[PDB]
Amino acid sequence: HMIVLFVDFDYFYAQVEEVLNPSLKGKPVVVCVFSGRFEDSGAVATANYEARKFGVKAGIPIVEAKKILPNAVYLPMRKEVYQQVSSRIMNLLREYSEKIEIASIDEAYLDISDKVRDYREAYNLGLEIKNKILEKEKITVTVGISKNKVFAKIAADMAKPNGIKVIDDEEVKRLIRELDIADVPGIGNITAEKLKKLGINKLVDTLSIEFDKLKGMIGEAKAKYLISLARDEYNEPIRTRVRKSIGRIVTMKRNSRNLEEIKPYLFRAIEESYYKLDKRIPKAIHVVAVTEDLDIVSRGRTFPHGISKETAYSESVKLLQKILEEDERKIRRIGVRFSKFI
DNA sequence: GGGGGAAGGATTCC
DNA sequence: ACGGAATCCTTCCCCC
Ligand SMILES: Nc1nc2c(ncn2[C@H]2C[C@H](O)[C@@H](COP(=O)(O)OP(=O)(O)OP(=O)(O)O)O2)c(=O)[nH]1
Ligand SMILES: [Mg+2]
Ligand SMILES: [Mg+2]
Ligand SMILES: [Mg+2]
Ligand SMILES: [Mg+2]
Repeated sequence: HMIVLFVDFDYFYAQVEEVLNPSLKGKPVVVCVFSGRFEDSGAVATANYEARKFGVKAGIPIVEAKKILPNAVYLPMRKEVYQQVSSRIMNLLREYSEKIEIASIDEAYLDISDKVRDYREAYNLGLEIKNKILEKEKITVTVGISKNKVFAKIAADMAKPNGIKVIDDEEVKRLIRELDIADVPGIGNITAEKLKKLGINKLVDTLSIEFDKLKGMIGEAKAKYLISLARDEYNEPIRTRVRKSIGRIVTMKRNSRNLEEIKPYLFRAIEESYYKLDKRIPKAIHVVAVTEDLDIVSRGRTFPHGISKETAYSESVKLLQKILEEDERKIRRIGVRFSKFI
């Protein structure tokens, strides 16, 4: 039918930092995104397992991590460095399959269907792949294998860290009845909560609800998706994803509604967005703002032609004025998003 | 009635 | 309480 091998690097940023300076190995390490409002304002991109053990993890405020692990090593996120180490590892996986889908900066799916036969062999390719990457980049990863992407992913979540796991057809059927619906990719709190209200705490539970009811509660897309899995029929193909948006949105020292105060961060945001666009030309631009109450508002425009930096500079100000004009709150984080490339 | 698109937002964490 | 980016949903539009 189809065999899928999913790969997710371990505590990726923190692991790259250790590779670049092995002396860190053994110590708790926290990679941070310092927002700049004060001393250690900002959040944790991620931490290695040593630190993750005391609750220090992605999303919590640096200050909170500091309280728990005052003597851990705190490093600023250096996405560029990790990005290259990522590309290299992606180039290796290509040697095992042309059918490759690079999900994120740290996980990719490979269709090894017409490359291996039966799971025992798939599992072997898994080990080679792990030992390979460990050899070249000295980066440990986890591998998950199953009949479709989703389950492949879940097998890896189950196998982390530095593991490898196969979820065969018999287990897929068991998991469908056992797996907690919220442990299914694409199911966050918002959706999980709504799901409980229909008494659907497991994948299988969805097979006993009028589709119309589901659709109405969580949307057609999410419902078809879920019923599909439950039905042991989910089978999305593994295709390379193509970049559709490029943008950057920074945090200001202090909240504001003053145009001459905000402009600079905005122009800074446009600049980085363009050096990142590289040779790509966008016809759509969106100015995004995170209000003081962490709400997210946006205004944009699509031109019948590509956008030059001059046009973006000028047009973003208008959109920014539209936002202040249309929203009473102060602005906390401001930025831009370019899309609809030519 | 409904195709086709653009805009603002919701939800996910891929 | 950081932040990059995809997918999907609702509403509004113009029009045949
Ligand atoms: N800046 C930032 N980075 C994040 C955030 N969440 C995750 N990341 C980064 C850090 C990870 O190295 C990279 C991959 O994330 P994963 O969720 O797959 O976990 P990671 O590999 O970090 O640890 P793992 O051993 O898989 O549990 O994504 C976030 O909220 N902000
Ligand atoms: Mg990972
Ligand atoms: Mg990942
Ligand atoms: Mg979940
Ligand atoms: Mg994660």
